[PDB]
Amino acid sequence: SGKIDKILIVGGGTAGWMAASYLGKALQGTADITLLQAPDIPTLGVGEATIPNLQTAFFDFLGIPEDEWMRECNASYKVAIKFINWRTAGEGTSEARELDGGPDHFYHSFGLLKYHEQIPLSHYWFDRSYRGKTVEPFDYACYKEPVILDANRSPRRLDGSKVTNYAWHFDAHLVADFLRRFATEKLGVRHVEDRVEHVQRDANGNIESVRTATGRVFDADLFVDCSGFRGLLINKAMEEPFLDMSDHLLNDSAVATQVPHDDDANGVEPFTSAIAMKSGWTWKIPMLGRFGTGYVYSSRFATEDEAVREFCEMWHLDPETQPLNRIRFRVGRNRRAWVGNCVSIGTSSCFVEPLESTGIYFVYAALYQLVKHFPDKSLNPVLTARFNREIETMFDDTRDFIQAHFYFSPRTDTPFWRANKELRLADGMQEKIDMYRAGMAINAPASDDAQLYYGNFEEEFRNFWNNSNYYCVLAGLGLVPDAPSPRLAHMPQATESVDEVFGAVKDRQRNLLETLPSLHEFLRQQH
Amino acid sequence: SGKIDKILIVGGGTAGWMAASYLGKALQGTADITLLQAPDIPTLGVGEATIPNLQTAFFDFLGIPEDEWMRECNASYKVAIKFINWRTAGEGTSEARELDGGPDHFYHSFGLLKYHEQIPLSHYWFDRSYRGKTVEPFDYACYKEPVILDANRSPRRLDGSKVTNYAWHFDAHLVADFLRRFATEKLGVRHVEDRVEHVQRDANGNIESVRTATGRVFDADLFVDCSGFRGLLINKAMEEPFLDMSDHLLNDSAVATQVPHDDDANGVEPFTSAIAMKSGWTWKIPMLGRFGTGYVYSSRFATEDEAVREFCEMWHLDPETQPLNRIRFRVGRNRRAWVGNCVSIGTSSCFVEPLESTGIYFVYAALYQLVKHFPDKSLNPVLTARFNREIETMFDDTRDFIQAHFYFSPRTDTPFWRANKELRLADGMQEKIDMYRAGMAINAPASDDAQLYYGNFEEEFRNFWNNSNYYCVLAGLGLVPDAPSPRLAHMPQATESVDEVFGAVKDRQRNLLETLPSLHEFLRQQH
Ligand SMILES: Cc1cc2nc3c(=O)[nH]c(=O)nc-3n(C[C@H](O)[C@H](O)[C@H](O)COP(=O)(O)OP(=O)(O)OC[C@H]3O[C@@H](n4cnc5c(N)ncnc54)[C@H](O)[C@@H]3O)c2cc1C
Ligand SMILES: Nc1ncnc2c1ncn2[C@@H]1O[C@H](CO)[C@@H](O)[C@H]1O
Ligand SMILES: N[C@@H](Cc1c[nH]c2ccccc12)C(=O)O
Ligand SMILES: N[C@@H](Cc1c[nH]c2ccccc12)C(=O)O
Ligand SMILES: [Cl-]
Repeated sequence: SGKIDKILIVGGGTAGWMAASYLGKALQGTADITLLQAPDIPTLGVGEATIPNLQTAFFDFLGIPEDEWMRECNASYKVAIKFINWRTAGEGTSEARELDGGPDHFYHSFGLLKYHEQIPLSHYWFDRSYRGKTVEPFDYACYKEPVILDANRSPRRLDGSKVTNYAWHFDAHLVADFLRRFATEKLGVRHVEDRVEHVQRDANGNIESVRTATGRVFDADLFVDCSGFRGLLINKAMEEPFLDMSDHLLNDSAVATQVPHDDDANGVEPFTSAIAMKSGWTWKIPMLGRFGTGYVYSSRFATEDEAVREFCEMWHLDPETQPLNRIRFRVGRNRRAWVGNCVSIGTSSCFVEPLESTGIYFVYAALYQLVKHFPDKSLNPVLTARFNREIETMFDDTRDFIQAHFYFSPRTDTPFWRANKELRLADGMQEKIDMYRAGMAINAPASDDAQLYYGNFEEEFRNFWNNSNYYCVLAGLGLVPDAPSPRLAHMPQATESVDEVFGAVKDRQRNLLETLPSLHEFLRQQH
Repeated sequence: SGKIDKILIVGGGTAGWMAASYLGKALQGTADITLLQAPDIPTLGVGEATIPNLQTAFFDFLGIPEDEWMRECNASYKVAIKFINWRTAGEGTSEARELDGGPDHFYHSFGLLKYHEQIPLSHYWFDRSYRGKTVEPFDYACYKEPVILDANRSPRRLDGSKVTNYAWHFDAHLVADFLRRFATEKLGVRHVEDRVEHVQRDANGNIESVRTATGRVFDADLFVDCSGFRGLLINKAMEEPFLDMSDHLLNDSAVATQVPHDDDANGVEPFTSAIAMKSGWTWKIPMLGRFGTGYVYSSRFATEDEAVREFCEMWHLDPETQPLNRIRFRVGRNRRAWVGNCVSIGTSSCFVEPLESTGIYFVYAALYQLVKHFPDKSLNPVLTARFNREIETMFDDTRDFIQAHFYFSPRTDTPFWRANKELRLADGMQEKIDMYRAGMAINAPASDDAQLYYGNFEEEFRNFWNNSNYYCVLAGLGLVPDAPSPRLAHMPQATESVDEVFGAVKDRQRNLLETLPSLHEFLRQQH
């Protein structure tokens, strides 16, 4: 035995520099860490969207205040994903089509639905809706956010005070750079810029060393594969199978760019947009004076050329002239994330389309779990197996949630939208849908206190997709229960007094619409 | 087909009047509830021990102040279970044998272990123990309670202020009677004294009505089976299989009585005792001026006559003339707790020996789950299946935990203690043990805040047997990890600073021991 003394991280980029920073912090002064990465053709900054626990689980762990990193990474704010045109037929367009007297949009906001008499607000909304007491959409009824986001309001007042839960939009290249500087200058991580040419394994099949193009040899007790979709160590050297999951997710490709934006004329949207297309969907990630955008599509339904044309047409770009990243993804996860002394982190481990902003989350969630299940040199098999279980659940739950965005869309207008209805939901997901249709909450949060949830990683990891999230997406798409929760007919006092809860939301919608600065005004001050 | 209009509860006792009270409260004014019970030969009050969520999940739900019910039921206080003679060979005796320089006892107390730098105190204790920095037992190192329980201290100061988490000892008959008065007088529950003679089912297999010995016919939409081990409705009428769990639990019998106690001469113990015997264990449940006591034993290893002698000799009672309850238990659970329109609640549903004070908890836990999954007359099968899943798990996790008390005892002195080592642990339990031996937390609480835990039934129910409970019992019996958590060697600042955490336990131990009144002194004032 003996403790792990030496760690080698293969791969720079976002996953590698997060691994370096997180492990550098968690093990400070008790492990020697080297990061090895090949300088290679850089890509356009197409923007990344994130979730609130980035600050609480990751940057707060490193001891880095939000102000410091967000200014270094020219970050903007995200209060929701705005799902546009998921219910209406037609071409890929940036503009919401008309549906039932209003624009075809719904929001998936941060935070938790309020409990009223032990029951989530969603259930009272649906009861009122089903019985014809309201025609208001779920999101406008139950959340203060949709009204303020429509007006492009800031989540913070000019004095700094926070009025809602929020996360960040940034170019991931800037965060990687920031973290490289942090790990190397403050945590003692050694940075080697060289290309892996050969991986030597021992008779147990564990990694012994890595040899580079220059002939340099690096050994370690633990190897962290951050090599991206290649899986240099986990797939290639350790021969661990990748599990494709295109039986749940048709999308496997993207064409992506960055588009200049006049924030003075137009303001800045405090949300990511997920814009439904003919054969996939397009993201819009507003940053400072630019937005990142990418058409995520299914290569089985659109050629690369059709996707390039569709995408450029929507943003009025010239396909001959616009800088484009064309990407084919690996969709799914390794059979096992950690094998022997090789732990995969980032896209070497797993990947799903960025429909719910989970990419960066999967990196620091895995790093949290790695540290929790941290081995010594005997590599206790129970630690590895438990870590692998946490990763497979983290990923599979997300794969299911995302499939549900396509599966329950009402659209039948293209081969793509119809083909989605013909895939099967995983058993676990079918069960959640059955519960939802019976009027049950799905993974209701133990408390409705958002600070408990976003302030405690263990609490959020156990309840990652919660009832609020399922209702936003399912009810947004138009999937609703077969009938109201049977409980509510036995609670006349509760269904009466819930009216004040809805009034309270209406009050916050009105007062925040009147008092909040624009996101653009706040960003100018903040940066 | 419409809301449930009528509910018939079959069976009184504790489970039936809890069901009546809880449903009467939950559905007040929107369902007609009748409880049907035949008068039966009454038993000696042999005592019941409970857990803190009795007040917060049951009596607080009903609107009943702790002071009110406890004075009506002549209740005492419980701070822990004290396990006596589980590690040493010999006869069934009320006196602890010597082990390693002190008495053979350990405590399973209420509360949660403190987290230090994200890691439960248990892990720091074991690190120190393993490296020979301490020989102090786990319970004495990590809990303030053992010291004050050794001195029979009150959990409340004379001014009423609470210094620890605690629950109750009482004669269950007094609680059943208190609840009968409450439900009939405050909640409009109809009480009918009659004996079920016939259960009429329809062609869907649902119960239509029950006919009594007087010829009265009681119909309802939902039938609650609180008939006890007989399972009048769920087993006899609905023919639901009962799963015997004697491959995990050998104890199936008890002989029990009540002993007068002079509390002025001797004081009152603020704990349940669980006293290891040759072929089982004996409870001691202090009440006011008396204790309830019962030898739980395996009919495979002792005859009724033998258990009677061992039990009576322990307490110096005449086996020929002492009033005794001779009980054969039905150990295990139904394949399904709820079938068609018939829900089992209490021992008609499931039973395990009272080794961890779960019997009353299983009643209001299931009642909370019933209201959560409450049907209308269409009896949506998803509600029933999900309720059944929550009940299976609540029971099977308790079965597993209880089995571990016998399986990990070091005793080999009687056929009984040896035979327990020849049984298998369930897969899910073996997995927990594997994790524990690897130095992992088992079901670490999301938070170490006991108020959030005991004040939020969802939080507690999802994490019912937590890391604290596993360490009290496993480490108490002497099962410890193979090696310290490998994480800790990378945390030299945390393993240094945890000394203040152990020192604070020691300060609370000393200060509470010096300032607390006896349990008996507080009870005189309280009652
Ligand atoms: C289309 C797209 C959109 C996304 N959108 C979002 C989003 O909105 N929100 C979000 O949170 N996440 C998003 N993500 C996920 C996120 O971008 C990634 O997890 C992360 O930012 C980058 O992945 P990575 O670091 O694992 O891999 P990579 O960036 O591919 O890094 C690979 C590294 O490995 C090194 N390497 C490989 N082979 C060798 C070798 N032979 N020798 C030496 N070095 C080697 C490379 O040099 C490089 O340093 C998105 C991802 C994609 C693909
Ligand atoms: N045949 C029956 N009719 C009515 N109540 C019953 C019957 N059998 C058992 N019970 C009730 O179940 C409880 C036993 O724990 C008692 O209230 C008892 O009256
Ligand atoms: N637990 C996550 C769920 C989530 C992931 N991506 C999201 C995007 C929008 C809203 C919620 C989410 C959160 O509330 O942060
Ligand atoms: N979650 C329960 C666990 C428990 C059941 N029986 C116990 C007896 C003693 C201590 C804890 C328990 C509690 O803390 O109440
Ligand atoms: Cl993503």
